[PDB]
Amino acid sequence: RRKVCYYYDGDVGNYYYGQGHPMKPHRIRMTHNLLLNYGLYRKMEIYRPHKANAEEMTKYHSDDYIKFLRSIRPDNMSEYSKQMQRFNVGEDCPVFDGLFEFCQLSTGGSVASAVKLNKQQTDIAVNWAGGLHHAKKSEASGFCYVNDIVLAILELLKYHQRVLYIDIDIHHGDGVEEAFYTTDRVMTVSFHKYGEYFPGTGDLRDIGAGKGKYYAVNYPLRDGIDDESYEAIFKPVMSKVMEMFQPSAVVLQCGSDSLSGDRLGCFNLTIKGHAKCVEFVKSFNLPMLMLGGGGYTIRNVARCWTYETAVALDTEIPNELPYNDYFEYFGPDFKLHISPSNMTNQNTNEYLEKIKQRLFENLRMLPHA
Amino acid sequence: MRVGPQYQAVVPDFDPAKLARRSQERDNLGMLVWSPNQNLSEAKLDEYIAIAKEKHGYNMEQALGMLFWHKHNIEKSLADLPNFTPFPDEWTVEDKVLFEQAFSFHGKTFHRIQQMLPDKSIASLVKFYYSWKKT
Amino acid sequence: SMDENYFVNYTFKDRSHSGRVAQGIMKLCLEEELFADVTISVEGREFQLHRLVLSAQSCFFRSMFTSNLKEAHNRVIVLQDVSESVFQLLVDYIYHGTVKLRAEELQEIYEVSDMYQLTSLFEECSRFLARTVQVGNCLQVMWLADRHSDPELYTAAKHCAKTHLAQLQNTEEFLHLPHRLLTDIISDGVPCSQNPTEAIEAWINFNKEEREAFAESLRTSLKEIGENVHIYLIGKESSRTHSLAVSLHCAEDDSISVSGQNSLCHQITAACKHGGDLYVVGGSTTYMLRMWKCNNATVDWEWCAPLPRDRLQHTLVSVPGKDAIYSLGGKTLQDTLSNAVIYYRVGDNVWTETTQLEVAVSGAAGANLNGIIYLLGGEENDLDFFTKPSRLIQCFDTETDKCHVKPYVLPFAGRMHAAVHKDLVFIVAEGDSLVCYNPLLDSFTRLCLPEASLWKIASCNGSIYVFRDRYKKGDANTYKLDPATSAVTVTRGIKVLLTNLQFVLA
Amino acid sequence: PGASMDENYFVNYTFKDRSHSGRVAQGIMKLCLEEELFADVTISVEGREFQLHRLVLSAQSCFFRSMFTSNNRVIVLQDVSESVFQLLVDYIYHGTVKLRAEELQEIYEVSDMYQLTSLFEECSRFLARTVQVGNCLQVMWLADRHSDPELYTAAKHCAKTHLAQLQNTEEFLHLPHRLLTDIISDGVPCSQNPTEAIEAWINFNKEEREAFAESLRTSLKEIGENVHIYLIGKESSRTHSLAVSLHCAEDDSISVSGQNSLCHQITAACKHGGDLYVVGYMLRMWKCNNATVDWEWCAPLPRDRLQHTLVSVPGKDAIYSLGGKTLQDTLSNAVIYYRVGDNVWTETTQLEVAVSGAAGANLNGIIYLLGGEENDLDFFTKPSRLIQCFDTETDKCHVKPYVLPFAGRMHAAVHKDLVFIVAEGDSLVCYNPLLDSFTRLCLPESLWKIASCNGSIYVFRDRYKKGDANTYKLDPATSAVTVTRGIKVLLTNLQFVLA
Ligand SMILES: O=P(O)(O)O[C@H]1[C@H](OP(=O)(O)O)[C@@H](OP(=O)(O)O)[C@H](OP(=O)(O)O)[C@@H](OP(=O)(O)O)[C@H]1OP(=O)(O)O
Ligand SMILES: [Zn+2]
Repeated sequence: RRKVCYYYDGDVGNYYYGQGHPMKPHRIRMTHNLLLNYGLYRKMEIYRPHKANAEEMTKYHSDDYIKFLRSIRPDNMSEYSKQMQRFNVGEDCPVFDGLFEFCQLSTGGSVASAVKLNKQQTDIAVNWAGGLHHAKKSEASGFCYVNDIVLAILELLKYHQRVLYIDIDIHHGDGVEEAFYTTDRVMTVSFHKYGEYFPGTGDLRDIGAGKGKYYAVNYPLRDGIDDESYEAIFKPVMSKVMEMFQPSAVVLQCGSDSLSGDRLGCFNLTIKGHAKCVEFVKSFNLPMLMLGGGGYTIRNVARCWTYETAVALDTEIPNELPYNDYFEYFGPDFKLHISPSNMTNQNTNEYLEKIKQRLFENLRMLPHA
Repeated sequence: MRVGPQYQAVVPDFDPAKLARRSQERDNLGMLVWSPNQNLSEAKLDEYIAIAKEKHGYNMEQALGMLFWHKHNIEKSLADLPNFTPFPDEWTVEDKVLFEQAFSFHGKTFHRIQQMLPDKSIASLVKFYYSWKKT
Repeated sequence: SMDENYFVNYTFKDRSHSGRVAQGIMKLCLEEELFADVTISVEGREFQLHRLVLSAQSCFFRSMFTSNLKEAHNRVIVLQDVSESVFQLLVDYIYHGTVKLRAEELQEIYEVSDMYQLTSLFEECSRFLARTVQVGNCLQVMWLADRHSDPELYTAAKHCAKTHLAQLQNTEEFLHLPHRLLTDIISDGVPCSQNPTEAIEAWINFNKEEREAFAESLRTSLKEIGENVHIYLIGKESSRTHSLAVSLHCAEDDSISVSGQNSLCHQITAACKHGGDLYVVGGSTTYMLRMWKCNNATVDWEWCAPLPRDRLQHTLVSVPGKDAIYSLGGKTLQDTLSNAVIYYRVGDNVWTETTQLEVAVSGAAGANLNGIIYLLGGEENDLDFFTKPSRLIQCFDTETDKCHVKPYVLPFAGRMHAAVHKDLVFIVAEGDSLVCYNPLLDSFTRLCLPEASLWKIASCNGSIYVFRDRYKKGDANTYKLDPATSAVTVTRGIKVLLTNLQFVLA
Repeated sequence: PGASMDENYFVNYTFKDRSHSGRVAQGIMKLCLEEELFADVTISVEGREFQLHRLVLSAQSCFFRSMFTSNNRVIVLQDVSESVFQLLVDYIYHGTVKLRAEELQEIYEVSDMYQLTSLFEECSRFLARTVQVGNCLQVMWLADRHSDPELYTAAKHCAKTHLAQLQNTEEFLHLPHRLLTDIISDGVPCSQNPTEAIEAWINFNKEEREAFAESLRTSLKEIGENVHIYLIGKESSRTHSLAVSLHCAEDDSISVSGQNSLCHQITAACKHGGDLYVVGYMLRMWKCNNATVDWEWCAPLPRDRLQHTLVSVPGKDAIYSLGGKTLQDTLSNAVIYYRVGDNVWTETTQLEVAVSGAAGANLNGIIYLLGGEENDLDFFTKPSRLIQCFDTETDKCHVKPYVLPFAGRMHAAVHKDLVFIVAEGDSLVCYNPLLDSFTRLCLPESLWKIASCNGSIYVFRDRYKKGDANTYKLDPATSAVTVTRGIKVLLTNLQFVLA
């Protein structure tokens, strides 16, 4: 019995990055369509985001960067040369028809979601378009142009004393951990995969620099981590973070990019694992903000996210997929839950124990709230 | 991780004096296209949508938006079903066939597909492509 | 230890002992002819030899000397079926340890070695017969590695007779070949281009008075295999921006053709050829996890599982010794040199991490010898946190998983391309000088090439093709050397010419 | 390794068998001294018959290859024992002899007569490893008859160090003048009164050996006494630490010789030649000027590390610093050094695998970096067992293909040719790097340190229950662990013992 809102503009799945690029925003639409057939939209306040004007996109990012994103187009690429080689935009984050409207849309949804969230209207705020956690203050990085999460948290810090951030994605949210690397109001807990891997940062030793020391949890993992291990390491650490830090609002970046088989994955989770994660985080009775970001096998992202929204509400949903518009994309079984693969996990228990004890040792040194 | 002035975000420090009055200085951001209701039983909604698909061209969503357009009154929306139409953006013979020529003599450079479908933009080309790969 | 007390008593073991006895015998023995006690006379020569070194080296002389016969403590011995020009090499081997092997007088030594139970020289004459196995002496080396009970040289001498059965049907040796041998060369997988049906029928029609009711189980045992005579050229065409994946199906000899094409929208940071299937790795973006798999009979790209690491200029090695694609070394995202080994079970689409290298390299030329991956040169971590051209040799052992740098180094250094051939590793780098590397003997031999710039090696089936990158049209931009005569000829027929070779695979 | 160009692996090349020397070695080892076949010559020792081969005896030695080629009987050797020539045969054939202290000197004779080079050299190493005051003036004579410089020095150091204890024996009585000149004219410490022992030697004959007497008193090099075994220890409530020195007495007794409480905070320290160099805010260095009490200043480190290992090298007159943590818990592997006089730190090659808190010990050149703790899986550290030799001259560091019988934090003491390692209790390993082996002892019974004064191994218990005198004197020949004293200090928790 908890009110749930949902942000989705029927126009985000038309922005196409390039030919042969891992991120295809179309997955959002597919997710939407499943939510339109499971029966999970009768009972969820559906909104439409506002096109985020470039005057709130500046309260974090620099001005020349936003002017660059607003003034670039694949026809006049030759005119802006040193500009695009200085803002990283061009090779990993390609220019494409749209771009700044995509950023307006994701950022508008996330920021508006926080604005409604801190006014004690709804309790859970869903937005699977935003959550771009690699973008930085004056440059793009890792498929991400603007950093929706830091704008949403900059919006939440107007009414809340302390804000928690949770990273489930395979990668290290280095943009939102960097943006809050000195302050101690926001605490960034990030479970990731640290070996030689994107983005490279995210060690166990880099914590906080300045006032916000001991206020940045990085949990480095290894390949092939199955579900039971990820639960046994997710529950205690987050109970300790809730006990020691005492937040007021939670921002979950439920990245569906750590499942069984992605174009770019490496773990070995399943959908019910992420479901248990979002249910555990949901069971603290705090203003919660679910985001997206990450996930490059489209059908598994749609399945994962639609079962996530099935967890946010309360309703159980069957395995059989009802008639949508994309059966030609879902495999020859037409079932929701996927199964793990054959990959073995190289994090041998006592690894998780030593890391976890290091984390507890770093968490017992926070002052009272 | 980098530390400096142009790397981190400038967090505003906390003064409780502003946790009350701003609650109306920034209104609701975004349209409200649908909201649940306790009065209308979802059986009449299942019938409403089944009629909106069988007896009319609406789908599994525009029936809900149009139902909210009249403040949860089924009969009025039923009265306004023949008025508005589900805009049939019909890609006719020349449209689909020329699109197949662009996709068979070009690929996924929709900017080039635009150089033989100059009337349509790009969002409708991409929207038609994902709904076209089914063949 | 518990009783050995270095101030009371202990067991001094001298480990420089084995060389002082050997260099004692090869210098005091075969020089001053001192202390001789047996005379081995062969085809008219008296040899003043010792019984202690001949017996401590070959059990044949151990059983011939310590015997109950009459010629035990007499003196002169007269050996039979051996010449006085081979037994001198046997003396130069027993007393010294260094023999000068030549392809002229080889089989004889082989035979004689097997009669004297000199195991090491027999194994090296067997490997050196496995190298120089022609198409003419392929039914005589087969018939020779059979009366000596040798499975290695029999398999090597049978593969060539199998993959050259077309131009072997009319030879008068293939008509006298007995039933077991033909059963072995047929029941193995003769290609369709080698038309085996009319080969067996051509065999039966000889002494059919006694062979008709004796050669039908042969036809019930005939097989057929696909085509693994490929090159797989991957280079960026001068026209568009995508890179083709040309497949070169070589004919019989002195001609290479072209099968089909595929192209790819992505870039490539590494690529390998596993069992006739193509495996490319990398993406034009900054997530170079991705990996694809191509084949001439699908014109598709069956995506495979992504790597667990983001490295470029790493080293993909293959060879189905146990079905796995290895990725050794590489240069990371922040321009650091990694030294981690990850492998890929092709039958499972699963990557796994094994023991790491001892020196981090990037761009090393890897070559798999029957279950051992060799990392050759590449690029090494300098000292001022820079890089430098490397000379190292590394020997990852894909059976016990244990790599270790070889003590010696290469002649040249830097960016090199190498291909395995028969038993050796042909390496090319700084312009025009290919060295053939023998990892068993730990030695090199140069060869020199035309003076007219990079080069790429691909040992196709029987020969060694040498493709030069910059197709400047004027040059014949493709060669073919015979490693026994160093005769660099010119082969033609590239048809769909490229312009910038990135990878020339096996 | 050589890129030959005359030979071709497909036409003509040269074969080079690697397992040849071995195969012939175990060939002669096997079918000779087991079945006794092809017996050639017969050698008679005392009254025992030895059926031996001429090719092996001629291969190993030159005495025999010159005896057999003298251009047909049982040749008899007239000055060897029946039980020593057996060791000589078991060495010439098998190459693995069982040494022993009772029939050692005998071998030193015969192994030189037969010109067995390796057995003579190692017999010399094991003969100079166990020279005591009882037999130094005889091992000098033995080293002088056979023209051995290495063992003459090791036999002369013990003779001039303990000079007062010998000035009234009898081996010192009939001593030739050349040996005495070699003893006194190299640096006799003043603690044994060299001036009186000269005239004491003169009165043994008085009338004859007096022609050079006055000129013999103008030949010695009397030198002041140094200092042994530093104890930088933390005693009493705070008060920093100390720097207690221990003047050694040749009476099974150690003595204190002035403290030096002037300390701040120490991370590491080492003893060079005869003074203390200390490092400890974390990259400085002071010197212990004990003659004038005061410390002194030196150059700082080019970097900053924690728990690094300082190894003193009097050969090159330098100090190497190896390994250690770098503030943040990441293990480093950078070897630096400090030249005394030039007073400028520099840099050398890096270690193979990084390690911190190890125990370094140099053997006349090569520095052995023992134990420590190496990083593991995946961010942390584990107690290692690795052995590393850092060749101080060629600048080559490489790991030994074997590990210790224990792991963790340990303390080592160079003694003679051996390295006495000790660690976490009921253990005392005696590592010999030349022939690559370990020999464990047994100790009475808590970490404890080890130190080598001159001819004994003083082992120190670094923790007291106040009133126990846990400063054991270890004689490793008989594993005799005694309890010495004479120390008059209340030093409680001592950090480390600088030998
Ligand atoms: O599974 P693959 O053989 O690697 O093919 C994929 C897959 O295409 P299919 O429709 O044939 O499965 C992607 O489709 P979705 O997973 O997104 O449905 C498609 O992406 P888009 O068509 O949506 O762009 C992508 O194409 P691209 O590489 O151009 O992004 C294409 O890859 P290939 O080009 O390797 O076939
Ligand atoms: Zn991700």
